[PDB]
Amino acid sequence: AEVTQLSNGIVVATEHNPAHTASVGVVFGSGAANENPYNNGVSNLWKNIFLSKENSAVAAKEGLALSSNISRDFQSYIVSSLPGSTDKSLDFLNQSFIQQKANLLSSSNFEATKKSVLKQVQDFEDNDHPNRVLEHLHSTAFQNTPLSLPTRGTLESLENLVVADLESFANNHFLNSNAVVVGTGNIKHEDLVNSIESKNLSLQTGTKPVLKKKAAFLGSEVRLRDDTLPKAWISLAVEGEPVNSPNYFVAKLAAQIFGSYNAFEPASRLQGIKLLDNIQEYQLCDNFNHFSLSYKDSGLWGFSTATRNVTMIDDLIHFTLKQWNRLTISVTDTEVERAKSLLKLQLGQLYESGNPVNDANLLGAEVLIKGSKLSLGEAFKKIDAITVKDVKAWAGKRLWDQDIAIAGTGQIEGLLDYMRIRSDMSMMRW
Amino acid sequence: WGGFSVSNPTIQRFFALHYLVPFIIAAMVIMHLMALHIHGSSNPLGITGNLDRIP
Repeated sequence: AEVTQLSNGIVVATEHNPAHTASVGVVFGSGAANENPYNNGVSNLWKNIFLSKENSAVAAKEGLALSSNISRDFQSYIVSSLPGSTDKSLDFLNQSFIQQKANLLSSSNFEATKKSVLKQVQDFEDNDHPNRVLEHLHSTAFQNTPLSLPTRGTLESLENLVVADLESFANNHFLNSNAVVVGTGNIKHEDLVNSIESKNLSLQTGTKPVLKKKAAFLGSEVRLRDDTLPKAWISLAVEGEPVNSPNYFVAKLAAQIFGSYNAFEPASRLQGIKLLDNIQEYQLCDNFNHFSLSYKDSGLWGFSTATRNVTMIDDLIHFTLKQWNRLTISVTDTEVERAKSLLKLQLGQLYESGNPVNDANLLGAEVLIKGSKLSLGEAFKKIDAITVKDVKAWAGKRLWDQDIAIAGTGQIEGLLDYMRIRSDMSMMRW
Repeated sequence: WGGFSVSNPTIQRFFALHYLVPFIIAAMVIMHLMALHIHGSSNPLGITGNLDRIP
């Protein structure tokens, strides 16, 4: 199992499991959710300078690999290396987060980096519809609230950003109190904690970041109708459960019940999902996936989907929502059992991956909120505990007759009004 | 009239017919509806309503 965490002057957390490489990186407890409408896309802008060609060559010669990640709740800068070169990493991490906090931001590099993410983001809004719709789902579900800020940042606030903004953010967020350095792969705990404690100092210690206003959900919808697109992508959700919630898993199990489906992959159509009977007769969609996005303040439970059957979208939604109704009144026992097995399975492949850069992002995010990583074995214990009765209570609070967030793009003329869809959140009774 | 003037025959066939026509009107209505249904209702702007519909 493992997972060990110790303080010092800063807080360190590691997880070693003798495999191939080993990665070390600094994960900051602030991210997209800590930005503003006008400075939005600043973190995604740091991510690209840290991954700049200038800095990439410096670590490439030294035999390292750089990996950055920008999320809502957090931010991460990770360096991969061989098991032995575990010290080569820290000397680069520190070089770029202390020495080169004056370099890099030098023009000719910033302008190059900015022109590149400005295109990178313009490509995303023109092509990656599924993820764009999801981004807009957050945008409307949590509108005028922290969580509503898109990770890559807007295309406008991006071209208004100058070095100063980058610096201001770093000075306000990249701090000792709001940070966690992590190490996964095969590097031992005592090896890191000491190598870090070698070079003392603090660098803005005792400084706390500017707080804000708790994120909130709002029943709303955003429809980006584009008739020139060949499909209709849509995502829909309700207020979910935040990480470190009594129902963190109960909610995650409910999503696994309806799961994911790809109409073109033979095995997918054979799944044990009652909904798949209703959707395959007239092929209501090409694919769909259910999720249970959790964050520090709130979350989103619902599903995403793409469809070519533009004249029958109303049924896609109808059947899909009639199934969600079941979780409050008729979810069977074997539906819950199947979910557990498949939850455990997909949950395991998530934690137990052959890439430490994944493991890092998972260790950091957790210890950066609850201050400790929940062992995979401990999870299974909770998952197997969950009863049919549990799923129904959760559904009664979260799902039954509750507001919803809708977002769509492409040929969505057939997606009926908010009130029509909202109505399906329940069923008639005597 | 069915007679020299408005008398019994007139009033009795008139009730008979007063009962019958309503059912024809009803039929005539379903046609009014079928004719409505292929183009849908218009709207106050007098322009096309195809761009923004609601069930």
